[PDB]
Amino acid sequence: LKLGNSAIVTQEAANYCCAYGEWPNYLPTQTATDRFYTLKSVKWETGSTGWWWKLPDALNNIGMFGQNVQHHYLYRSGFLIHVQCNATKFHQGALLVVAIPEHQRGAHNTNTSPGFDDIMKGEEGGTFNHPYVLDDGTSLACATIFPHQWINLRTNNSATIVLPWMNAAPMDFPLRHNQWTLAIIPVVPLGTRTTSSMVPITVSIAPMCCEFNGL
Amino acid sequence: LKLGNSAIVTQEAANYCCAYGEWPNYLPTQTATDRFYTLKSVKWETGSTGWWWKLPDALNNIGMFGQNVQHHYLYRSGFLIHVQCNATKFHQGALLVVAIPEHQRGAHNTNTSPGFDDIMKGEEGGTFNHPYVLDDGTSLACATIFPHQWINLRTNNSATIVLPWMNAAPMDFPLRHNQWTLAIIPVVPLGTRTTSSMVPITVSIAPMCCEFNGL
Amino acid sequence: LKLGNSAIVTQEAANYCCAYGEWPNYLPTQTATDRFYTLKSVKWETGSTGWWWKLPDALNNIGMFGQNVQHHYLYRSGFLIHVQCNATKFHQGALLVVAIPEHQRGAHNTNTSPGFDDIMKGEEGGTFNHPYVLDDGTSLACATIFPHQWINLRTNNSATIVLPWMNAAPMDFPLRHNQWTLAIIPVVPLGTRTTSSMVPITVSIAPMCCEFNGL
Amino acid sequence: GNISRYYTHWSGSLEMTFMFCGSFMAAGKLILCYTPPGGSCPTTRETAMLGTHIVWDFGLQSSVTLIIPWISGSHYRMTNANVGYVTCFMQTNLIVPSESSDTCSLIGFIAAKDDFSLRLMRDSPDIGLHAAY
Amino acid sequence: HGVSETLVENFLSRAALVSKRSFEYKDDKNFFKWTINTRSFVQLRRKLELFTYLRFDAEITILTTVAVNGLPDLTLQAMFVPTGALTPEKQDSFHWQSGSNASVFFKISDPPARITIPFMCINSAYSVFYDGFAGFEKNGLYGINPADTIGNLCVRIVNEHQPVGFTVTVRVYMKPKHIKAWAPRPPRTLPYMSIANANYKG
Amino acid sequence: HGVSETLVENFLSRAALVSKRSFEYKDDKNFFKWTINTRSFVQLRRKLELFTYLRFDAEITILTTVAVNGLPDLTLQAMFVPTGALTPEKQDSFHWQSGSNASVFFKISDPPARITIPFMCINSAYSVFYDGFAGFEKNGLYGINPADTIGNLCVRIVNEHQPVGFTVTVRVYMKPKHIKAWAPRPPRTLPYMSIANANYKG
Repeated sequence: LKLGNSAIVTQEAANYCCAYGEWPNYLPTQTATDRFYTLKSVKWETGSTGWWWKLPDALNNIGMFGQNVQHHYLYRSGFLIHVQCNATKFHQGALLVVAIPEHQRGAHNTNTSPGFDDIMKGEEGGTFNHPYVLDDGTSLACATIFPHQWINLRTNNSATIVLPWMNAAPMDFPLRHNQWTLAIIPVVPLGTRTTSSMVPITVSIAPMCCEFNGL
Repeated sequence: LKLGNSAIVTQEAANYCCAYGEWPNYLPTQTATDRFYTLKSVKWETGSTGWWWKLPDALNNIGMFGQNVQHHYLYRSGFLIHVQCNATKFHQGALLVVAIPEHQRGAHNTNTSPGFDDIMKGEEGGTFNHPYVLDDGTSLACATIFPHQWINLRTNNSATIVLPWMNAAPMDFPLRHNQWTLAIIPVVPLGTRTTSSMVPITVSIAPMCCEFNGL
Repeated sequence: LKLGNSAIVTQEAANYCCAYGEWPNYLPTQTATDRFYTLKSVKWETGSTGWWWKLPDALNNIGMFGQNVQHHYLYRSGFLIHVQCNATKFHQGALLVVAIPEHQRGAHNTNTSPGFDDIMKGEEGGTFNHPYVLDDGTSLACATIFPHQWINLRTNNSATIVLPWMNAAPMDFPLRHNQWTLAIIPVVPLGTRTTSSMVPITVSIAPMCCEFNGL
Repeated sequence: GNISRYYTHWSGSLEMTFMFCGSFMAAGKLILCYTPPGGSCPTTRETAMLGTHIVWDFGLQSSVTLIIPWISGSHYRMTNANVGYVTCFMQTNLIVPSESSDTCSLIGFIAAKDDFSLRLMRDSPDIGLHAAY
Repeated sequence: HGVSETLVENFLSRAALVSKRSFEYKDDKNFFKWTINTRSFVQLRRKLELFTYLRFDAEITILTTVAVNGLPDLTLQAMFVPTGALTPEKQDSFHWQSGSNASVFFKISDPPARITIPFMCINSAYSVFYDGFAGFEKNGLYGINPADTIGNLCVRIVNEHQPVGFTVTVRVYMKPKHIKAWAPRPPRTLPYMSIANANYKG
Repeated sequence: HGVSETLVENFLSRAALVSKRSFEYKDDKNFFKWTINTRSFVQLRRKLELFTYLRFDAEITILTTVAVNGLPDLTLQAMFVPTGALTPEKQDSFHWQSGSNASVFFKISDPPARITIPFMCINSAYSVFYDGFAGFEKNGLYGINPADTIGNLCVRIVNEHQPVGFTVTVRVYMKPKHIKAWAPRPPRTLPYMSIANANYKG
């Protein structure tokens, strides 16, 4: 976990997940963007429903990626996501760190589509309203059909998912279309005898193999 | 440029144009007609719209070609056209010397076809009324799809277009049907600080590979 | 003269000048900055005393060079300068396009040093007050000891000077210290019978072999 | 432009030739910049020289070809939107002698290159009778 | 690569409607006659006028619609009368039983009648444009080549007179095939003023 | 073994009803128009939304039912208007004789009209789900990919106006074929609220 001038000096570098068995390769203009972008940490509590970040919308205003997004016009990148959730041995809970291709959200109890402000949240990302249906009418129970990892705080504290290019098109618009949604849903809620248990979760997104067009 | 007892002793013998990549060959009765017929020079001014000559109508009353046209009955010839526009280094303007196959003209703002007198003009040729539509409803802008040359007075003063036999038939009636229209349209008008700038344009038409039938 | 996404499609690509017989090489972080930066054209008239541009001060706010100057902290670059002065065959005059290493200017008729505003002029550059002493007490007559070219409008219209790295240090501060001064002094003034003769001079500066440190 | 409106999806590289049609001794410099799709058209000569441009002295070179890179055409629609821009700014003044006309002209050309392609054929919206039965 | 869709064989061979005419049925005298050209509809006219010379075989499809002013099952004859032969002027003329004219006898209930007309010119291609005069004197018509006339498509109802009266709409669909094309031309930018000529209004 | 029945080619290629609409017949202005999508019926919608990307050719079967308000034998036209072309707005518009739109002319008495629409996207697959916006600004619609629009299927009665008035029910059966499928998704557990989006009530 050392990309660019960024580095994550963690410890328990457990197994990662190639999404759909695919590594990000270049398409046969290309150190600047290939670096970890550590987002702001979220506070996992006993009443947390979940967190999501859309890619590359979570990176379209950050650093050498967000400069190239707003200067170019086509992009093509994979992503290395490292989610790490640091807690003690007296915490408990399971997270489903799932990466969803083409997570078209739906709104709740209305026939109007979600707006631009409801979808494009940026570095803050969002929060699941109904995490049981994944906020799109499906199910959280079957969401392990997607590239996913588990963070059982009993067992492991980190999760790495390596995402390739998921598109029907060879390149794409970064400010229009999001291709991956990193979702972190607490399946088993957090617990230690203090009620105000507040375990932090840290998300680091390294865009691997960025290509661009149209400066 | 020396055919028959005629000769053009010009200087800047630049690149010529084989029309559609074809040289005039004989068809597998044939020095008399193969000579340059230098037409009367036209005066290019600031208000000129253009000039056209239909072939072989521009030659059907001139010399050993116009005798054989009015004595025979079928013809088959290519043409060597040399347009030369002599000016000083203080003149400006661009000509499109375009050779149009089967330039069926149209009349303007009427449903009646052009008459015999509107089409068969002879050695004098004609003048474009609406050169922007090429006097046939199309466009001057796309007229470089035809065999053409440019005369930018900044760059060159002459243009040579070598025309083969363009007909669906192997031979043809010269007094009935014209096959090529040499058109000279000033795209950029003429200019030098005198307002009465009057650059001459000289057209020389050598009928190459004339055959005849029916004396 | 084609560097980067820039190109100078001139014609009379005459002889260039390697300054002191040296070509810019890299020092044994490095397409983005290596491009021509065409400055605004100056108007050469009969009363012109001359123009100067300090390097890299003339480029410290322009493009991918001026971004890297204001983000990094050390630089090391050569320069390709192409001065072109387009006029007719009825103009006359000679320019001394001289590139001066370490042109420490002096002020006139005072003992106070030149200020920051008198030296760091930017893309506009400056104008010689006393071009005969080169605005530093020396002489214009002996200024051909520096890397120079002549533009006699009778003979040539352009001048190319290739500048290497001129410093006692291996790298340098771009916002503090200027290393080359491109100076264009009309030795023979401009002349054609109109008195308001206004020949343009175009300066294009391509920073060759840019290196940087300290992002 | 006309034969592409018989097809729905075009893709390929274009080329623009610009031809200067002033007098022989007319001198000057233009700056032909190319703006990629999605980027904004420049309004100043300084913004144009920061993009992909060419500094064309037409003092003796009266033709410049400008290769427009591979686009893919119908991939940029929400109605065709924006495919880019080719602008031109003055760099110098037009310098003519006193016997040449002080107004000179440019003409521009466009052809498609050999990687150009057209697919899904439709009808042309260009065309929309007097005088057989 | 992708070049096989802008082939001229693919650019031009589409079965476009070239003639739609209704005719009635009582005691063009109540039959269909159409001079086989291509200048009837301006969408097909402008595509073929991108070229100077064309050489194609035509593939005529005839689609008959009936509507009574309970639809009857009727036999139609569709006779191709080439240039040199004589067309009918009446529904019950003797030219409908020509031994040499290519007739086709079809029903309303059938699939549509399809025949292929060959390349019918005496020259090697049809002149789409003709910078010439048809007559040997000055009274000839400009833009008309006598070599390029295909012929006429004469369609009648074979059945004798019936008590009911109905309208027979005949849609003719021509697909050119084996297209060869020569010397491309600029597209027409102005509207057409007539089918006889290339006049233009502005 | 038995794995050849849960193949995605076998799982998805069934000729399901994708559109049933009646239209009347008097002096959608009395014709059929259907935007070729798959979200009309929730049984087929939920099967295709088990996937993220699909690449299929469609096989449209058109089944025409007539009932007069003694059944007549009528010609129908069924024209596929791809994305880029212009659809009819009237029964007697000029777009029904488009040379380039793929029309099919069929009768009531015939076997049902069957055509194959190819893979029509400008991308390599249809996005069943689109986490993006169609317009280049904030007013664009969410979940709509401009690349994925098949086109429209416009069906009319070719015949001119008749004395009797009847109802023409057009059943459209689409069998996807040559199905390739990518990245499977969880099945939808809640009912659909709209065809435009994935909203959910609970």
